[PDB]
Amino acid sequence: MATRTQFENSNEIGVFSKLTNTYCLVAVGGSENFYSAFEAELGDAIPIVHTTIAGTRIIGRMTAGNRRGLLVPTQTTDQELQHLRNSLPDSVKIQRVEERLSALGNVICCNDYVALVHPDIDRETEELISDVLGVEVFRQTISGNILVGSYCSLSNQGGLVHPQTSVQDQEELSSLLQVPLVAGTVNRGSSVVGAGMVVNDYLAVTGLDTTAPELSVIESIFRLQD
Amino acid sequence: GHLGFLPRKRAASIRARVKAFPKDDRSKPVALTSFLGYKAGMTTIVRDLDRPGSKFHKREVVEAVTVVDTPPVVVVGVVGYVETPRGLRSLTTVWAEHLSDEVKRRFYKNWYKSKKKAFTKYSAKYAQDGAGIERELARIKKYASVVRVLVHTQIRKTPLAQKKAHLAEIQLNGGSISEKVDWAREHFEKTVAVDSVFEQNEMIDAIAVTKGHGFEGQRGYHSRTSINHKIYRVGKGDDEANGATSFDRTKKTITPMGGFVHYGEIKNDFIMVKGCIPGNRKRIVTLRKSLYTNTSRKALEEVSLKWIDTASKFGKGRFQTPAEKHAFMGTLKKDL
RNA sequence: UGUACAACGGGGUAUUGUAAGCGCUGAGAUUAAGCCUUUGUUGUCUGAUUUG
RNA sequence: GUUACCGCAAUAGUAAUUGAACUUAGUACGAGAGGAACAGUUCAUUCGGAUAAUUGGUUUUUGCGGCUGUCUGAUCAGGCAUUGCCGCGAAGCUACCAUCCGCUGGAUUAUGGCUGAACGCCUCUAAGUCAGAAUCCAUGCUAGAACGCGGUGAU
Repeated sequence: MATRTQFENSNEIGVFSKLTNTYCLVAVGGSENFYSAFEAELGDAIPIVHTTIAGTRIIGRMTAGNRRGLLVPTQTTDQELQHLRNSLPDSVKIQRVEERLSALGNVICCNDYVALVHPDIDRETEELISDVLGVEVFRQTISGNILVGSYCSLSNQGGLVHPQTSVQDQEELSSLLQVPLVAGTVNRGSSVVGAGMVVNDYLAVTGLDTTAPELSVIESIFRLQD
Repeated sequence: GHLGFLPRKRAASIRARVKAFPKDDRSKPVALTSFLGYKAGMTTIVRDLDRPGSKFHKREVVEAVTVVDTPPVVVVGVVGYVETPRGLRSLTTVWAEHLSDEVKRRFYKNWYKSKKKAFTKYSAKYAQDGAGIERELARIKKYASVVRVLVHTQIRKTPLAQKKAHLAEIQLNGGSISEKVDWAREHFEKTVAVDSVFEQNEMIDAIAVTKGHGFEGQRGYHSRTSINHKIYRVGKGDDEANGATSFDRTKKTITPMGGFVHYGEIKNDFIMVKGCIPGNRKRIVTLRKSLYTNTSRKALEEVSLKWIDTASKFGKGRFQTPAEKHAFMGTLKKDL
């Protein structure tokens, strides 16, 4: 059940795809085949229907959401909000982000339990994550790297970051999320590891060009297997 | 440029002519093989569409379009054409034994000075115990492989009043010529709307002469031919909220506030189509449907509007409806 | 001898950027001469030439 | 012959043209990295035909404000300053500087053959043959003989 899926042109999968325990959302790129492939592993438990960002292609790094809520920026139309209101349920509350800041998925890196906010942005998304994400809200700069939603990823059983993580930052975040970490790579050293990967409890996804040691890292830390 | 179009000089006709027809079929209903509009106005429409795999798929899109004023048209007479190893040939023109005023006006270049004695022999003589068209029409029944039908507009029902109505013919795609000929025989002294004629997502053609400019060969004023124009909206001239979309749901007359540029409003249906419809404005244009079976994922699609432009485009187009216009203006100088 | 025409005005869009003058006023001037609808007003309605 | 309208089609001209992008696809095959296509799709190259709404320009709208040398008593109003400059501009006219749109079947050559002598073996060929070209011709487009022609309307 280790998922290597090459998105033909783009090596970053999760820029067009985003998932938590409550859904599966993938963009309109290339066909319905990529869309429906998650069934024979996941199933229809977390539904999947294509949706976009105001028509623009990359849906993954747009929004901040996890199993308790979904949170959408200004840049979407009211109509894609209709769509996320049409098939997608109300038990995951989708609430709009009104501010100048577009990219939530390039900021907010969360899972079922722990969330974050970029320390540079002020309190709005911070506590509104208590309204929408409703999970633990706090801040960290990992090496002050831009896009605090870039290098990071989480799960119930751990998280994944890249080897550039310092011991202050490693042990720091390990303590934050209350589960172990393994700093690792994905897709053969994604220059941002966490922008192309998506993850949930038992599943974490990457490309056909992903190397096996990266996948023994990822699975063997989170035990994606059974 | 192309040597396709030679020689250089002007199109001798103000109304163009129809140089093709869809072949025919014997097993169909009797069908009206073509129709001619009046292009009135240019505009721009926003919408979205279903085009799987294209980069515009399920994605809101904006493009300009053309509107064409389309009066529902009235039919008088039929002529069957025999086929001969030279070309076709007519047999006899027939009519409705009552004609409107304007088609009478087609037969006089000077109407006021004339005696209006035109039809009395033909249209009067048919008043009788019958046989008037009997012999000739049954002759069409026997002979005349292909059949065409006289068609002429009502221009008193258009805001541009020249009082004079054009003539044209259109074929019939039915079969077993009896229910062809009888068809229009039933349709003598009748009109035929655009309802049963076309419907949306159908590619057709509308072409005509183009914008006479002047002499420096002579540039323009040719009837060119541009096929593949997808009708976005088949109008209805009695339809309130002319521009009512699958989205907008507000009342707007497709004729803007204060009217079109050089037009009063729209009394009859219309066709909105993408792209360009040749000519200059105020024009009478020709409509020929596909000439063949084009079927493909490209032509089988379905249009979904967002918003139609009712704004008054003289100067910069700004508001839409005078109710909303007067809510945003609020009270002017003397208003309220 | 009419939704005939033509014009004023009723009006409708829109150009225009606050007008002589005691804030008044996104008001003013123009507006088909290649914009529009004209319940009203005023006015016109048949000359010469040839052909069949 | 008159006048009118609706036609016909002798003939003559023709032109839609190049690229990658999904799918097939990391299939197919190879030691390995790669690696296509038929089409089922998508947008572009380009040429030109449309159209000038929209984005830009363009006003003898000489339509409209700031104003400036002087002429106009103040005012106003204009005038010259060769269309008075900043600014605004309908409209007209423009732009791969905007958008649309841009034919479907035959006959063929090399090629591969079927059948079968010539030649008691064969052979695509000698008779006859089945597919097939950015071609030729039709299909579609543009005109329409000013001594090419049909239909009917009036006396």
